[PDB]
Amino acid sequence: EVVAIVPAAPKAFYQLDGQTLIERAVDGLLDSGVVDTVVVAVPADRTDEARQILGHRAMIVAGGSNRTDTVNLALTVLSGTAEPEFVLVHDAARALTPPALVARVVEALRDGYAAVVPVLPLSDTIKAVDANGVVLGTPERAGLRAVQTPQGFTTDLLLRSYQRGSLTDDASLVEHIGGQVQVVDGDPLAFKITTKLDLLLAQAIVRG
Amino acid sequence: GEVVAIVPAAPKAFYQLDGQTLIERAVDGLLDSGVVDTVVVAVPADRTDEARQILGHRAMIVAGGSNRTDTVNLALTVLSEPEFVLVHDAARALTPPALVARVVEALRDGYAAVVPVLPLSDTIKAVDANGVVLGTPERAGLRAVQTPQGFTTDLLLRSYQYTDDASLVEHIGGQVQVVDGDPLAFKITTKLDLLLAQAIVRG
Repeated sequence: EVVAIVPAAPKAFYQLDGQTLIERAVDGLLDSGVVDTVVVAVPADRTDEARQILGHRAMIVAGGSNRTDTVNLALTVLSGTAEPEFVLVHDAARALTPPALVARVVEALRDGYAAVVPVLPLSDTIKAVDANGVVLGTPERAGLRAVQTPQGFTTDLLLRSYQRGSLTDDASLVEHIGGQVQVVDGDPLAFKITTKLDLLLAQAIVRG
Repeated sequence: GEVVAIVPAAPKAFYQLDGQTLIERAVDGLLDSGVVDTVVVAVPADRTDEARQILGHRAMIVAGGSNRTDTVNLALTVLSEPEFVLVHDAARALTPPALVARVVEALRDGYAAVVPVLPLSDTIKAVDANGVVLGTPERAGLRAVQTPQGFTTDLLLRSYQYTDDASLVEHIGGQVQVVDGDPLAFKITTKLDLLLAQAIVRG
């Protein structure tokens, strides 16, 4: 079984052509055809708005304060008895994420990979820079990748990952507990909608 | 001390973003900054004549070369007396004039090599040849570099003794300083950029 968690962490909840971004992300998930269930994971404060809108549709769980609290809590609920085989975690602001991408992630989990991110080559030269604005070096662009969501995991791994802490990107948790994570093509359409420019692009895209 | 700008473009240059080719937009942005005195556009020899018809008094045109670095030497070679040289990517047609002023300003403040740069929307990861994540260099202050990149001519010249100019300057030992870029300065490449470009240019 496959369950996606869309954590609410305002932005995810802003409007885009008659739908909040998080509604669209959730739909992009359901329509992938490979996702059985979406939990929306929201802090207490936003449980009313989350219910009116995403009213199942999806499971709602609420809520910690941090993003990681609400993912943790959601992890707690996906539980044991009805525990799914795989769990995706998807950024609500990646509202235009293509279903194929989604399926491409699930297919890799189905193929043994316990952890999987969608990834794109970098379009700009990348430099490492210090606090005083001085270039520290220019790492090789090949070798480096930009990563998107949804990120997919065997739920056992992601549970474990999260439990470790204390002591953003979910895969970096896995990476921290020494899990190995694998890569699949992303899609520019899956950009995080963060700015007016972002929005502008999102707008132009939906009504094309 | 004069400020010159080179636009190595040797088919992005001539692509017509609703009514103006990107080369003309790139050239205007450099001009509107108010601190660029000369622009040299390098294009393939086949297109040398046509690029003149487009740009007129705005840019002296020179013929290109095989790769990029190759032409830049040539473009460079032409002049043959500026103090600062900017190199700019014509694919960044919607660069704001301010960003260029910000680059020119840093040069006048002593820094011999300046580049505009931006924080990164997505998490960057290091990935090996098999698609296995090596790690997340979140602590390295990674940055997305833009153009125009600016140098003292003297420094840019020594450097020419892979499309990122500043790399050579770091390669001869020279230190490069950063200023803030601007997302408007993005590189128009993918179909999505084209759409982004349109949305903006006609907003």
